[PDB]
Order: sequence, then structure tokens, then C-alpha cells
Amino acid sequence: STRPLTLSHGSLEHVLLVPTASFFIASQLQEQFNKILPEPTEGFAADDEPTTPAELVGKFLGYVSSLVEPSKVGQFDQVLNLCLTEFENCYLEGNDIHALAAKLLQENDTTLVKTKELIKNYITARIMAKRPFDKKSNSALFRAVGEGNAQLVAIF
Repeated sequence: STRPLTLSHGSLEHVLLVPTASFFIASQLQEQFNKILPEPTEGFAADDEPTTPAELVGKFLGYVSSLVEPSKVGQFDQVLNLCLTEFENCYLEGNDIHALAAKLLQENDTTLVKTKELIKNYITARIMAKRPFDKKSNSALFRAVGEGNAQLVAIF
């Protein structure tokens, strides 16, 4: 049915389950990514090297999005939402990308530039894949206010 795509990034690894009907295309983009990523540095403690498997595909969500035009339909939007679903299912847990970034900054090493790059390229990939945020999430505090559990004021 599908052919797994192992995203080889030095010592950081994640496998991508890719259907065959687009595996020829996805296989072409990983061929380019290894050219774009620099070499592994001291366990990816560099300025851009992916230190956790999350940003390994996070930056993968970026360059694929860079090859997309939202107005036209192409062939890379098929792998765009493809890798997007796997990222949000594997590394995200129904929460927001902000929780993932803040916690990956909490438990693992802290390089806040990469952690913000994570939201930056994710949102571009998420919205650019014609997957808008036109669906409210159950952020605990806002549904708490809607239920009366709390109350908010916005100061500036």
C-alpha cells in the first residue's frame, strides 16, 4: 500500500510512511533535503541542525512548502498534507504547535531560534496546504471561560 520514507538526517531519524502513488515524488524531495541540510555537528547542536526528530520534519515541512504555490494545484501539495498529517499525529498530540515548541524547549535542549522556526515553517506549511485554522480548538482556558470556569481581561 505505502512505502516507508526514512528521513535520514545524520544521527536524527524519522521514517515517513508514504503511499506509492506519490513515493516517486517524496523520494525526490528527500534527495534534495540531504543537500540542503548541513552536515551533523556535535549531535546537531548547531544553529540550524535538527536536534530532535520533531524539527527534523519541521524544516522538512518548510522546504516542501517553499516549492508550493497556493494559487495553483501542483504535485507537492500531495506530499505537503501527507507529511503534515504525520507530523501533527506523531509529534503533536492534539495540542497547538506552541505547546510542542515550549515543551521541546523545556525537556530537551533549548535553542529558542529553532523552536520558533518550528512554528514559523509549520504554520506556513499548515496554511499553505489549504488547511486553514478555521476550526476552533478546545484550548482549556478559553473553553473554561466559555463554560464560566474563568474570566479574562486583555491588557496592552
